[PDB]
Amino acid sequence: QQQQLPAAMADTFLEHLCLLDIDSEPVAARSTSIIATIGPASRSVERLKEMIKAGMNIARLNFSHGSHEYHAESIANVREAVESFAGSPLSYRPVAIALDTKGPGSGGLSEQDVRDLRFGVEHGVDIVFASFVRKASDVAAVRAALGPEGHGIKIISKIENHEGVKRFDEILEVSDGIMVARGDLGIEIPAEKVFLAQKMMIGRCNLAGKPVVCATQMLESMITKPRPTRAETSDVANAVLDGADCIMLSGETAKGNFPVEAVKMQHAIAREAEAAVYHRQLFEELRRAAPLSRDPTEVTAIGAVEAAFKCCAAAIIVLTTTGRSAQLLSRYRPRAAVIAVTRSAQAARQVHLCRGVFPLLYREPPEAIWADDVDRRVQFGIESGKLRGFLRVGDLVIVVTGWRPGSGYTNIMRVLSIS
Amino acid sequence: RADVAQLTQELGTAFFQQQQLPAAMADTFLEHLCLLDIDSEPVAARSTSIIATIGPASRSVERLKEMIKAGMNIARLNFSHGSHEYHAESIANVREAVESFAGSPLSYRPVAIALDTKGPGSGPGLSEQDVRDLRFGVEHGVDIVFASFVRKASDVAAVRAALGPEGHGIKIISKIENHEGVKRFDEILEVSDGIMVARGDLGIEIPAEKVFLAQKMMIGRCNLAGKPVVCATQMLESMITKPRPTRAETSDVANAVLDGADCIMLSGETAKGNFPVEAVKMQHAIAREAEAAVYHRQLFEELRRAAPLSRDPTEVTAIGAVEAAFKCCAAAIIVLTTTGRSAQLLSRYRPRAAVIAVTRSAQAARQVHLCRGVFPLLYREPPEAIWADDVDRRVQFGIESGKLRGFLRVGDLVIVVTGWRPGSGYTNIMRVLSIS
Amino acid sequence: GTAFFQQQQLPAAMADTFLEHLCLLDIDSEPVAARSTSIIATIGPASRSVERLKEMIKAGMNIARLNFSHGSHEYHAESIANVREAVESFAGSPLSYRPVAIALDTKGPGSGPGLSEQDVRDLRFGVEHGVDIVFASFVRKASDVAAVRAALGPEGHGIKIISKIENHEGVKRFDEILEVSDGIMVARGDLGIEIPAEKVFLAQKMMIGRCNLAGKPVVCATQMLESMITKPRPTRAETSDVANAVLDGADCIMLSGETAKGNFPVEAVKMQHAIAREAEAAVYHRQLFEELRRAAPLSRDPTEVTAIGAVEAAFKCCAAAIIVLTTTGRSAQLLSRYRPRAAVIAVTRSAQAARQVHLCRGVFPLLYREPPEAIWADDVDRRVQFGIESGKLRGFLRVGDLVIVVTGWRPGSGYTNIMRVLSIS
Amino acid sequence: ELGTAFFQQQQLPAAMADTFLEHLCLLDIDSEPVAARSTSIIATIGPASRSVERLKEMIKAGMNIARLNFSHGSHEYHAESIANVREAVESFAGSPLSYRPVAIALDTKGPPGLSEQDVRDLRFGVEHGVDIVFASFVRKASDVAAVRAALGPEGHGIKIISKIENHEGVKRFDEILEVSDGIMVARGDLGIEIPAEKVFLAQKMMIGRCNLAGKPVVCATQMLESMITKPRPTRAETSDVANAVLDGADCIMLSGETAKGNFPVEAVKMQHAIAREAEAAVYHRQLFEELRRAAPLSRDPTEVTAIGAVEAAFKCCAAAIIVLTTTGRSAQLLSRYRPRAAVIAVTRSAQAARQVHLCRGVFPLLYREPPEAIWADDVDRRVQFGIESGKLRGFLRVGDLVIVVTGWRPGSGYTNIMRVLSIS
Ligand SMILES: O=C(O)C[C@H](NC(=O)[C@@H]1CCCN(S(=O)(=O)c2cc3c(c(O)c2O)C(=O)c2ccccc2C3=O)C1)C(=O)O
Ligand SMILES: O=C(O)C[C@H](NC(=O)[C@@H]1CCCN(S(=O)(=O)c2cc3c(c(O)c2O)C(=O)c2ccccc2C3=O)C1)C(=O)O
Ligand SMILES: O=P(O)(O)OC[C@H]1O[C@](O)(COP(=O)(O)O)[C@@H](O)[C@@H]1O
Ligand SMILES: O=P(O)(O)OC[C@H]1O[C@](O)(COP(=O)(O)O)[C@@H](O)[C@@H]1O
Ligand SMILES: O=P(O)(O)OC[C@H]1O[C@](O)(COP(=O)(O)O)[C@@H](O)[C@@H]1O
Ligand SMILES: O=P(O)(O)OC[C@H]1O[C@](O)(COP(=O)(O)O)[C@@H](O)[C@@H]1O
Ligand SMILES: O=C([O-])C(=O)[O-]
Ligand SMILES: O=C([O-])C(=O)[O-]
Ligand SMILES: O=C([O-])C(=O)[O-]
Ligand SMILES: O=C([O-])C(=O)[O-]
Ligand SMILES: [K+]
Ligand SMILES: [K+]
Ligand SMILES: [K+]
Ligand SMILES: [K+]
Ligand SMILES: [Mg+2]
Ligand SMILES: [Mg+2]
Ligand SMILES: [Mg+2]
Ligand SMILES: [Mg+2]
Repeated sequence: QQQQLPAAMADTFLEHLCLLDIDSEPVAARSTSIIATIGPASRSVERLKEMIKAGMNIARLNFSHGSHEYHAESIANVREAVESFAGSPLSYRPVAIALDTKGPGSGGLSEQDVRDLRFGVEHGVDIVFASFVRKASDVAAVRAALGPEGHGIKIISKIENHEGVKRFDEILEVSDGIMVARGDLGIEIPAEKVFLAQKMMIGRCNLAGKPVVCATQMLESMITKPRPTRAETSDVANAVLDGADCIMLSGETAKGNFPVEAVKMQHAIAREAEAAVYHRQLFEELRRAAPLSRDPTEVTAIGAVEAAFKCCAAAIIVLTTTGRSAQLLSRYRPRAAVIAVTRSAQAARQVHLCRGVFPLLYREPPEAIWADDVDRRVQFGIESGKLRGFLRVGDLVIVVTGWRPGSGYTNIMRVLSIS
Repeated sequence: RADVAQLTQELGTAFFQQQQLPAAMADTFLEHLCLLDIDSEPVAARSTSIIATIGPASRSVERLKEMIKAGMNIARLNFSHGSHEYHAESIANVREAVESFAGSPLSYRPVAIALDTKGPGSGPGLSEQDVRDLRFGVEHGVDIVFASFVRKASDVAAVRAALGPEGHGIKIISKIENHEGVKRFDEILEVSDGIMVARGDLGIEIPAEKVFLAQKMMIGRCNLAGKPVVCATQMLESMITKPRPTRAETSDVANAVLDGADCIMLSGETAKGNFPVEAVKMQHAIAREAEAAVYHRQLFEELRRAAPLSRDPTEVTAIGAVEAAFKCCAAAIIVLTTTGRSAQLLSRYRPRAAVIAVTRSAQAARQVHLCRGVFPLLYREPPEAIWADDVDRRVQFGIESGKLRGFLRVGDLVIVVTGWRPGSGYTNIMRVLSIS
Repeated sequence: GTAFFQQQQLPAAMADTFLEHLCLLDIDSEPVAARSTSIIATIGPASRSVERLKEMIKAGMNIARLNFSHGSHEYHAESIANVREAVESFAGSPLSYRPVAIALDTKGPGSGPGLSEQDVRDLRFGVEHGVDIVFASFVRKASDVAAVRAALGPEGHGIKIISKIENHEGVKRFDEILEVSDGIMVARGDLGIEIPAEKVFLAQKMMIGRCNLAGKPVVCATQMLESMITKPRPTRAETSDVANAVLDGADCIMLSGETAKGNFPVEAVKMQHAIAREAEAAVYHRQLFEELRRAAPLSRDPTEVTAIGAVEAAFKCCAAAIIVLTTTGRSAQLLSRYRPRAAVIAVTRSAQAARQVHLCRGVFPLLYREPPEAIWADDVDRRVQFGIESGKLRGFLRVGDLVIVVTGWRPGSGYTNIMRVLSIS
Repeated sequence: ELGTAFFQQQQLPAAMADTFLEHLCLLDIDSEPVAARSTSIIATIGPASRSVERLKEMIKAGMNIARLNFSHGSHEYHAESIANVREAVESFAGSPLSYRPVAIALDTKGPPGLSEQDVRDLRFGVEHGVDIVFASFVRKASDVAAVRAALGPEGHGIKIISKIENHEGVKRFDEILEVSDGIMVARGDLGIEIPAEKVFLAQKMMIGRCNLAGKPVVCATQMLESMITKPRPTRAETSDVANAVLDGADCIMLSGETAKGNFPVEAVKMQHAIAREAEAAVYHRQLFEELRRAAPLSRDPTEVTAIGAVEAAFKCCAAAIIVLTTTGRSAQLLSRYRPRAAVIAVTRSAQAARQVHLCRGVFPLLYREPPEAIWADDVDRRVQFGIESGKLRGFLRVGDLVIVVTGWRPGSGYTNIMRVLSIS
């Protein structure tokens, strides 16, 4: 069987490793998002279209380099390349725009960061990767600089030094997610300890149900060479096996000679690594560690993920306004793809931060009766699923909806047979 | 502590001290035993059904009303004794006592009627007396048949044939009473609705010191198959003459419930003993204590690992509903069911939450007592013009009855299990509702 | 051979879950191992004759309980003499001799706060007559155990004190009582009157689990085979109660009226023996050993470190037995706490230790009577050979079996530190 | 007692966790490694690492096995490299605290059958007393039988580590492992023969199967590749070394990093530093439980004693397991259970001392004293030699507990005793 299913049925982690097979082909869609840094090698609209097709989900703008005019042109080219595929709504792929700050240098929040954060809000960025976060008040300062119009922007705190690692719990508590920024971390702490910080932060983010990004030098040699080293493919695979929600490309896409090939390589590795995850242990541990809850979205999410594993569901289709119901399903790491149907273009972009969430932006005319409108969004999730290869006739899907309009009311799970 | 800290702040430390919840959160079975507490009071309604044999000591309508109030769920008629006229009178008295509570539909308790056959004796097949007794059962509308000395699958096919076309709905519980029945258990279970571990004859047919092995094996296999299993005979034997049982008898009842039995039975204790009502009360009190002492964490994990993957939406919905109920400490799972099957599939996962089964079928309401933790509510209202409105009314009946009976309080979370179209076999929906 | 793997519930033993272990239990899978749960029989008019006592020792009685709630000191001194005469009648065959402990069960405190004056006199009688164990009635707190220990005086330091938990206070103060006691008795008779009868199983399971965690003996007592006081065969609930006490983890099971005053004393001992043997094979060792290991704290005591290594080695090779040399019984007790499937054959020169180790599940005491060899290593080896020859005569061992041998580096108690894998020749 | 400081080091809070997820959450960059580095480092000897002075620095940095790649150079060139390795190793014989055996491994050029060049290179290996052969492109069991036959009448004690470098070797892995002494995951060729994105699956599978079989497994190629020209490795390279150790590799290897790069000693130091951190991060609670469950029951006393000794070592946090071995087999059977305690192997065989570097956590001590007339006295002198070397090296202190593994009679194959000793 395909997708490492013989290894998935093993009774121990050791026997699971023994049953991994190079001939067992991945079938599921790639779950881990790829963040590509936009720079001179990846700015053109033509190049960006190839990167979107290769698998890029989030475009990162590094505000340590370039100018506001330079980054505004990069953003416009990304949006032009993304919108060139809007003519086919059943296959359109949203792409998030993330702003990576310069940081505080030797100083609180720098004056350049205040200006760059204002630029981000004015240009409608979806995410901020806040550099050198060392305490909870650093996150509050970034949040205040985003102003009242930036309330919806996700703040991903970059842990880059000893203090950020030691104050991790307080930083995670007030952040939307974390970035393990291994470049600076490997200079701030002994290089041989970075893997411990990475594994600990990934484990704690998985426990909290918050996104974690593994970043820097994942495919470094691909800046000048067409193929990566054996250590680089292993590093990407191990970040996915560790539990990372996203993987990142920096120089490989910003300035390298093979930007599209680097995206394709991360895509190919992530797909193979996701099938090699030992879900039997992972799901059991995530389920046991997740606290008891009286929030109906939290209760519906665990019931839906348990139902999906019971029937080998091809997908969990969820309606979401903010992305929260999809995120609560994602935290249990289902093998079934989480297809998130939303009308919010921003939520569709932001939900790429959560592993295994495939956003579908709903642009069909509204139905007069709310129950009919919900049913047509579910049929849209199914038709997009069929066109993209997620679903076939005869598959079982789990459908997650709410009892009334508006965010916060998810409380229903349904088992549906396709066609 | 982090996995229960926010819910402990919300529900309070008193909530988490009751119903053996500190033992329930233990990481190993050994730690679970160490945390069992005689001061941790049971809160949940008693989920293991009590089968009481009706005889001279428990035949009067007034006595039967006391037995229904004490906890009797199934009335057993032993066709090894008495006559058809005698058993017909016992059935009529049971129905009169049961119907005396029908005036309040929100609190009415259905009681099943089970016929226990005499058996084949030295003969190889279905005896002539069994054919007549089975015909009597169909004519008197019995809900269940406890078939004596089942030794192979063809014995149950013979009982099924003798029930005729009008007895298709009657549940057949095969009694395993000898070495052959134990050895051919898998084939017998496959064609039966459930099993009875008939320890009286089993303890004479096989060495007495081996009966506990047969009991534990059959209970484990029935739990794995999701089929009811009854533990029977000499559970509270000394209560035939004494008002209080021995230490071995209370332990035996508690251990049958901990083994996984769906029902426990009283024979001479209710049929001829001096303390029939007290015997029912004692089984009720022990079963409530033992149900709270079940280590659900291991049981649910093992039922998931052992159960094969399923593409039946009723089965997929049932595991999702039970998982959701454990996540929020749901007070109940309300399920709409025509035949009892959706309630049975929830029951096989052994939820701690009560399974309140709302049905229009009076027979299904009586028969679901065979499944652990299923509380039947008989809905008597005529159908609404719009099917979705009729579904909603039945769910509200379950909620309002749940509040009236003490199962539910304002602020509780309940899991609601329904289907997408009318008729049996279409359960596919799970909803989380907050009680207001 | 394939026959080996069909016996002693070995298909159920290899199951991956407790549920599948239950599903694989087989009434045709015969027990092979020797019965490991000790039987305590209460002495009375039905079991006091020397000839009847010989039959009870052959049926499996390991501990004789003297109930000091009945009879004078003169009655109990005769009971002691008769027990010793019956036990010593088998001393002429040292390879088959079975030690039998004598336990004194006190009358209790009554309406008083703690140690009654009658208990002080009974305890002094126990020391003067050399009893091995005291079952202290109605223990409610740690100071009750200290009072029993003080009443035993300086000459009774070696006597084991088993605290009987018989009321709500003893259950609530269980941890402090267990800490100062050598073991516990779940006295279900009084417990079932002091607390609601439907809660006794919770107290029994909790106390057995905590004693197993602590590595201290626990006795399940009262009305286990009650109907056998007058009837030749027990009820279905009684056989199930005995089997479930063994499956719960009890080290000993007890008979009271069944052996003291009933008409079937020998048959009651035989019935407990037959049930315990079937129940011990049905224990799911895979989960039990895993949980005992995880719960047991780290240790720097070499006896404890050797014991866990020896039990792990025994499971790896399906050892027929673990033979241990012991002066006080402590090395055998530390092996027993890990619940090996292999029998723990304890070879000792101490007649008292040989009697007292019956409190520990799976310990088979052998009393070595030969004078010491001049070379200490030769004395150790002769004792190990005595364990092997006793084991072969009694059916524990055959040629070709593997056995784990546990010894120490110097004479005297407290120095066990060696484990060795030995092939039986 | 041990103190609270003891329980804060070597990731002991993460070691006590009840789940793998909790274990990851408790990993701490401030919890310092204390145990000696247990994963062996294989360094390829070439132009950048051939001189006696350079080899002395590589031995001090942590090199345990010297690899000679017969795909390059000549017999004369490799004979000079072997002589320089032996000269550098023997320069530390004057101090027990610095002397360390170093194995010599011959890596063949590769292949219808065994090539003429491989036959001659294998003969060169036997004549020069190599300890190990890394056999290139092993595709089936008969390839290993051909290498074994070419090792001739004198080289039957040489360990054959089969290099799995293509699709066929991966598919016929079980039959190859059965007849080999160990495996090398040769990722360079493997990443060209199969899709590059599948190499991690083959690596994890082969490591898991070798751990299950109790046979050494080497992770090789491009582990610290950028260190050929740069003084510090990339983030992906440090992670790759740490993950090979966490996967269960017995050895890690350096190729161009030591053979031709500008920083050979620094590459060895980097592998040493990462392996030490990664070994403390292994979740022993699950690993030991799974190795125990997957391993079949055994009636071999060495195997039964090994599991009892490893269980005893975990129970008391033993500083070391001292084992007397002539062939290395008793040390290998302890190593397969992955104890946290160091396995100090006392042997009179210089070849067994070099070869046990293939087994994770085995620290060989070569013993050269003349045999005592009373065998029990000869055994006691070797046990005390292991203890005094352990005290001198920092493994042991007075008051520590050690597990000692011996047999009941002389000769290899009789290990059946485990003892708990308090260090005095
Ligand atoms: O302290 C510093 O000076 C910088 C520091 N380190 C680095 O950025 C690394 C070293 C430099 C190269 N990069 S890179 O290749 O990933 C990279 C390069 C570029 C851009 C990036 O975003 C980017 O990540 C631009 O955006 C851009 C824009 C306009 C012109 C050129 C460029 C460009 O070359 C890695 C940091 O980010 O804090
Ligand atoms: O498929 C092949 O072509 C054969 C294959 N080679 C490679 O692919 C490797 C990758 C490129 C570089 N390395 S290297 O830097 O590690 C390497 C280089 C050299 C030596 C090595 O051992 C060695 O591994 C010498 O021993 C030596 C001796 C004398 C002169 C020069 C040298 C020398 O340069 C070799 C193999 O050896 O398996
Ligand atoms: O994931 P979120 O943000 O809570 O959104 C979930 C919400 O989406 C719905 O399914 C559909 O709501 P809308 O019709 O307003 O889009 C609600 O019933 C539910 O509360
Ligand atoms: O448990 P059963 O027998 O399958 O009945 C479940 C059925 O009950 C319902 O919830 C309601 O059906 P009715 O309206 O026919 O009573 C169905 O949607 C579902 O299929
Ligand atoms: O179990 P205990 O009382 O600690 O006795 C174990 C002792 O028995 C021995 O094996 C034999 O000692 P003796 O020769 O004194 O009987 C000692 O080596 C060991 O210390
Ligand atoms: O690991 P190996 O090669 O089997 O060697 C273990 C052998 O070493 C010993 O401990 C000591 O043997 P020698 O005195 O011959 O060295 C033997 O008793 C045991 O059989
Ligand atoms: O800023 C970053 O991404 C880093 O340092 O790794
Ligand atoms: O028939 C019965 O119920 C029995 O034998 O137990
Ligand atoms: O004293 C006892 O043995 C009792 O009360 O059970
Ligand atoms: O030969 C090797 O070492 C390789 O291919 O990795
Ligand atoms: K930046
Ligand atoms: K009958
Ligand atoms: K008494
Ligand atoms: K080579
Ligand atoms: Mg940085
Ligand atoms: Mg019968
Ligand atoms: Mg009493
Ligand atoms: Mg190669």
